[PDB]
Amino acid sequence: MGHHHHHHSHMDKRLFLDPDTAIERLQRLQQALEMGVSSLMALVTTDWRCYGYMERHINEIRTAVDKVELFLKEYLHFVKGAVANAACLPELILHNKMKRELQRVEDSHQILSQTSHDLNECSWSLNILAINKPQNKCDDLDRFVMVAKTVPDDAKQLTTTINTNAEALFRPGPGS
Repeated sequence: MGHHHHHHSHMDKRLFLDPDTAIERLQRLQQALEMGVSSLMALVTTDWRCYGYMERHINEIRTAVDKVELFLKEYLHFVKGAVANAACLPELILHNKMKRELQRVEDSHQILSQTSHDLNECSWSLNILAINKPQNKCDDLDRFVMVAKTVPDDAKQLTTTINTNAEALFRPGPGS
């Protein structure tokens, strides 16, 4: 019950820590991601049709984008390590289940980066973002928003899966 001793493992292509400890670690990342997404939601409280409002948040929205990408990247950095340990399981079945759901979280992260990077190459010019055309299915700016706000839910799938099978993924040693 509640034992922490994460040491010796430091730059492995994986992560060895207590099953109890791994749960809180992943929980903190889940909430941290939601805080980053919330930051974006606070800045995006209306449609882009409002140049006046958008221009007054054009700088800080970039940081929020960076936050969503940041927490999501650090989240992947952790869960990928867990999936690495899942490869040491006798069944291996869990390893397939925990990765398939993860492929949605990565699928979001990649398109998020593609849009963010492209907007950055557009120098975040208000002419392209705030003065954007009403008819645009290639609305990468808005796509980032709708996807970023679903990421915490799709990630929550992995969060719960790993946490519930934590005792199977992470073995702290025999206890007789």
